[PDB]
This record gives sequence, structure tokens and C-alpha cells, in this order.
Amino acid sequence: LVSGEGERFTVDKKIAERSLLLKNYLNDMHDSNVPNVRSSVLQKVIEWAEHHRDSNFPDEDDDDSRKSAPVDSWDREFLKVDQEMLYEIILAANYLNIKPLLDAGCKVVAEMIRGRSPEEIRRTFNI
Amino acid sequence: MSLNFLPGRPNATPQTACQATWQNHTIFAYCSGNNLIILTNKFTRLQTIYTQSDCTAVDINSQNGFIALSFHNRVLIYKPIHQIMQNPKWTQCCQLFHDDTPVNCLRWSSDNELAIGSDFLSFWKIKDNFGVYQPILQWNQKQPKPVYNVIISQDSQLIVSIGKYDCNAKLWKRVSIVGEQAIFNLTMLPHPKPITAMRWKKEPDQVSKNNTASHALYTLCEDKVLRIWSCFEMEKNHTVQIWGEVPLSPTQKFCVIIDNWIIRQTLSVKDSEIFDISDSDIVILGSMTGEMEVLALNNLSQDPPKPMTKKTISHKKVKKATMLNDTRYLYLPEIQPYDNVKGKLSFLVHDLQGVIRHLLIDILQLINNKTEDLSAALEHKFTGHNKSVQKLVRSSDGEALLTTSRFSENGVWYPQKLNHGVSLRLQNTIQTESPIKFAVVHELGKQVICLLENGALQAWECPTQKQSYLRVETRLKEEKKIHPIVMLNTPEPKHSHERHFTALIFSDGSIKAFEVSLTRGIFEVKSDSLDIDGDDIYKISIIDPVHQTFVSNRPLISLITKKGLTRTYKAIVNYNDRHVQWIKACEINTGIMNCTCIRGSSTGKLCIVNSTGKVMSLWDLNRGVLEYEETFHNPIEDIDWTSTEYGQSIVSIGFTGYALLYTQLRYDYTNN
Repeated sequence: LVSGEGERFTVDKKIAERSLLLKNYLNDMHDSNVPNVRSSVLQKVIEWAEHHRDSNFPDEDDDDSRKSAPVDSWDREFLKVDQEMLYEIILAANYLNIKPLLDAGCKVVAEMIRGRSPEEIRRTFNI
Repeated sequence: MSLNFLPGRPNATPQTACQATWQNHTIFAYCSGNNLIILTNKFTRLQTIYTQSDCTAVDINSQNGFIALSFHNRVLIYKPIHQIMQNPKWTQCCQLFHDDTPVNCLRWSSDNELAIGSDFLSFWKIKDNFGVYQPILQWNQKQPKPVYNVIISQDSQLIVSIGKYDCNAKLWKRVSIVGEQAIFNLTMLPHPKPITAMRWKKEPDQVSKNNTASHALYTLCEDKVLRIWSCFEMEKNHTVQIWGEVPLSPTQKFCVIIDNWIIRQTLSVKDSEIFDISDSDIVILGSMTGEMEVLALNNLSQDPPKPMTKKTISHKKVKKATMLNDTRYLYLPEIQPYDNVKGKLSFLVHDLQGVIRHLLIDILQLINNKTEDLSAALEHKFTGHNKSVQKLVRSSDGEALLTTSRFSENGVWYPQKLNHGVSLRLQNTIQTESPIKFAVVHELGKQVICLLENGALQAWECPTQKQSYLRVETRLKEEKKIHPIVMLNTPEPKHSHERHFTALIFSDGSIKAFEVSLTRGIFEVKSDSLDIDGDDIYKISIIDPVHQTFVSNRPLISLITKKGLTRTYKAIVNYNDRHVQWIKACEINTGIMNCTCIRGSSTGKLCIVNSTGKVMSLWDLNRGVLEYEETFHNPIEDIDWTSTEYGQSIVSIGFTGYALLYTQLRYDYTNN
């Protein structure tokens, strides 16, 4: 439920049910019956889940949605904190099968890389 | 490269700077304290000459490129070590000493002739033996008072002097036709007010005979009146009469002259047809407001007498930096063409506030009657630090610099973007009771915090005059067992400008986290001491971006120990708790035990010079892997890392006299 490298957190909550992996691996259906994620990025993911605890997403049933839309500004600033850690945050959101964080991370990193091209550098950095 | 110099603050002497067109190399020279500064090739190269005395005046020989430099009761003459070459260089060649009077003003003339006026207006020549250049005091005479300004023409017209606040210019013509000990004939040239400036007209084509008339003399009287005095040989019968008058309007405060020489060298025959003013020289009258009027004289140099008059050409107006920065006086060395760059005139300004300005006015635009505002653009600016720089401290936003010395002459500068690269611009001076051992700049330079070797932590506000108003101060106990080694501005978890929690690293641990602020006094914070890694910090180096990034999550100090156990430590602090915590963000164990230099970037890179100092090792902090290793024939004196919000990291490895710049190169899939 928490990374072994000194990682701990709330064992379960409405937030932890946000991860579709934990929808089955969090003792879900206990009557009928995390290792990989790095500690810091685990903290970051649970922070995002807690923040959006009071939100709703169309999940994979968004069809035309789930993409081709601007990302939430708070998510933009929250994820835009480290270039090297964003890829492993995307990987964590992938392993936990959490679609919204995956989509947000991909949007943010795509815009970072697009904005690092020399044309965009000159058009937005110095000009 | 676009390398801009700051050679040294110029003096306030009228002749403290002179531009000169020796062989069209357009030399420039000026005096700065105990130094002479000579800028040779389009001001892209510099030569400085050190003399143990304040330099009074400097002048340059147009004919042969010799420099005459006044100081104390003597003068020095320097000559191009090689008379012709693409990269000229000056070396000491001769000495001049006449009496015990400081040489207040000095100039140069044809064939090694000098008018070295101190209080007596000594006249000399130096060019003998097989290259001894032994001088000959061909004349000597006394004056009513020390010479504030002198001028010398070529040939018979000889010399003129004024003296400070003088209302009559002593013209001394070369009275004697022959003989080394020539006696000079006097004339008074009364003026209605003290002379503000003066200069001879130019006519180098008359050489080598030099026997020519119409040596007109320009002289500005204190009564806002420019005056042109006619001159002729006429068996020495001419002249002490004013040939033309030009009263400046009350708005006008400054005046300058562009000789027919420059116009003839710049404008082509087809272009000369309009406005068709090539028959005489040009005069530009400007005001502090920027507005200026340019006019052309009528037959100002005609050999037969002519009815000289002022004929207007254009009414221009350039920005503030194009005319004057609200200075008390301006000394404007002769405007000359910028070498072979046709159509450009190297206008210079001496602001008497530590700054010389080089403008490169475009003549065709200047005389354009149907023209808009002036197009002059700041090309170079020359200044310098007062005494010396012991260290340079950079604001992490990179927009402010603090120059610190062994003395209290500390300065706060800001980078300034010129038309030619970038140059620094002194904005404030941080007066201190004692040398600053460490410091950190904030608020885009408007607030400064410093720690003195005396142990006092002082906080200044620099909102504007150049005065820096000390707003807060406190002192330490100076236990003389542990000592500070760096000051880290631990960012607050949130962007906060009210207070700047500065951490003093007292060698092994003991982080004195003062909650320094200006609106409220300095404080103290207990938490916390980091792992000193052996009770002795070995060559800690700060980590800082050089761009306006507000991120608080960042490693601040890349500590290292003689065992090579480098460790980058993050900074976390709580304002409410009044305590700070040190977190080891990375602990890459380096393979080098003793390191000459260490530094790291915002992007998780790191650089270490070995103990020998001749090998540079570039390491990745996010992987602990040596990415690069190079061997240099010379020791690595320093290292410094830039960055940008786009990860454009660059590392400058500063060697003895030159600095290499290295940048990351993409890993090539199908190559080495």
C-alpha cells in the first residue's frame, strides 16, 4: 500500500479508490478475498488524488473527450515542477491505471517539449 | 565576438579623452586614474598602460600614431611598437620633464611637435638619433595662471591658450620664420565671457609644406555665442578678428563641429549634391532636451575673405542617451569617421559622471532636412570600477551583480543592452564599514544583504542618486572556532518577498538561518544543522539558476568531502515554525578525493576539478554517472554554470586568462 523505501500514507480512503488499480488491488471486494512507484512520486500522485477528491472525470468513456482539450491550470502548475520527474509520474499514473493523471501529465509534458523547440524558444523566451 | 570592455572610470580633465584617425584605424584613448586606455580597432581591442600617477591629459598624433600622456610634473610619450600592422600596440618610448608644474593640458601637432602647457606653455619636438626620440624644448614662456585648455595647429598658426575662466585667448603664432629657438608672437583675442571650448579647423592636405592660410579658430564664449576667427599667413598679418558669430538660443546648451574633412571622406560626389553643403564645415547645436539644429557655414574656409554666415541645414531631435544624461559638463572629442565605414561618424560624449558614450551617428540622416528624430544608437559605453574587484556576487535571477573589494567600495550593477552586445551599468554603491566576506542580492537588485568579515549582517535598500540606504543591521558572536563559508538564500515554500531567510553555513553544520527583512528587523532561526560530513565542510559550492525561476523545490548546496562523497542538499523551512530543515537530495559518491573546484547547475549537473586542477569531470546528479572527463594543459581556475527555463545549461571553465564554454551534446544513436 506504500513504497518500501520509507514510503507511507493513508492506507485507504476515497482517494485511494481513485486509482483503478486499487479498485481491485486495494482489498476491493474484501468479502471475496505501490511496489514499483517511487516514494516521492507516490506522494505526488496521492496529492493529486486528494486535490481532485471533489471532482469527476469521464474516464475512458469520454470518446472525443479525454484529449484535445486544455488541461486544468492547477494541474498544469502542480505537474510543471520537474522535467525529469514528470516522465516517472506519468509512468506511475500508468501503473496505477489512473487515466486522468495520465492525460494531464501527457498534456503537460507535450506542451513542455513543444515549447522547447528553437522557434518557440525565440518566440516566447526573448521575443 | 561581441566582447564589451569596461576599462576604467574616466577622469574629469578636459583632455581626459581624445579620438584620433591615425592611418584610419580611428584610435581612441582616455585617462582613468593611474591608467591609460587605448582602444584601437573599431574599439574591439584594448590596451591599458599602467603608470604610478594620476593621468591629467592624453593626446594622439594623427600623423604617426604617437601618444602623449600627461601626469604630475612630467609627460610620457608612447609609440606604436610596430609603425604599421593590423593589431597596433603601444610601448613606452620617451619622457618629458621641464619644471615643477603639473602638466594641466597637453596636445600634439605636426612632425612630433607638442604644446605641453603646465603653467609655462612649453613647446617641444621629439624624433631624433636612430630612434631615441630625444625631445628638444624649442620654446618656453610663462602665463598668468595654469593653462586649463590649450590648442595647437599645424605650421605657422602655432598655438593658442586660455587658462581657466579666461576671457581672452593668448594666441601665440610661430613668429620666428626659422631657428629652433623660435619666439612666438602674441595676440589677445578678447571674448565677452570665459571660453567654454575651442578648436582649430582641419586641413591635413596642406602637408608637408604646412604653409597655408584660413586656419580658422572655433571658440565658444560663455555668452551662448559660438565664434569663428579668420586666419591667414599674410606675412603674419592675420589675424585676431572674429570672422563669424552664431548666437545659440536659450534652449541650446552644447555645440559641436564636423569639419569638411569628415564630410568629404563620407559623402560621395553624387550624394554631396544634396543638400549641397560641401563648401564648408557643419555645426550642430544641441540642448539637454535632445532637440538639436544642424547648420552649414558659408565659405568658412575660403582663402580669399568671404561673408561667412550660418545657414541652417536641418532641425533634428534624438533620445536622452543620444545627447546627454543630465550631466553638468560634456567634453566632446573631435567627431571623426568610424574608419572605412562610409556614412558613419564616431560621435563621442564624455559625461563627467564616469561614462563615455559612443554613438555612431549616420551623417546622411543627420543632414536630412526632410527627416524625423535622430537615429543615433548607443554603440559602446566606457566606465569602470573605482579601485578593484575582489569578488563578483550574482543574483540568482541573474539581473544584478555585486562587485566586492578588499575595501568598502562595493557596487551594484545591472546588465545593459547596447546596440553592440551587452555591458554592465553601475546603479548603486553599497558603502560598508568593513570588507564584505559574503553577500546575497534580492528584489531584482533593489535589496541587498551582506555579511562582513567583522561578522555584521547588514541589509541595504537601493531604490534609486547612487546612494544605498542601509536599512537594517545585526551582529554575530564570532566565536573564533567555527566560521561562515557561504550564504544561501533558502527560498520560502511559497513566493515571498517580505523576508528572505538567509542561511549562514558555519563550516561543519550550524546553519544560522536569519529571517532577514527590511520592514522588520533581522531574526534568528534554530533549525537546523546539516551533516557536516566529517565535522569539516570541504569546499562547499552554491547552486543557483541564472533566470527568473520562482521554484522553491531545488537543491541549494553541493557539499563535498575530501573522500569525494558529494551531496546536494535541498532546503526546506517553515516561516511559522521559525526553523529550517536540511534534506540530502542527492549523494553521488565521486571518484575524486581532493578537488580544486566544484560547482553545480539547476539542471542536476555538476562539475569538479581534480586535485591537480588540470582534469575536469562532469557528473550527473540525477544518476551519479561521470558524463564527461577532459584533461587540460592548464589548471582550471573556476567553474560556473548557466541555465534557462528551457534547460540550455552551459558550463564556463575559467582558466588563467581565458574561459572555455562547454554545452551538452545530444547522444547520437548511430555514432560516437
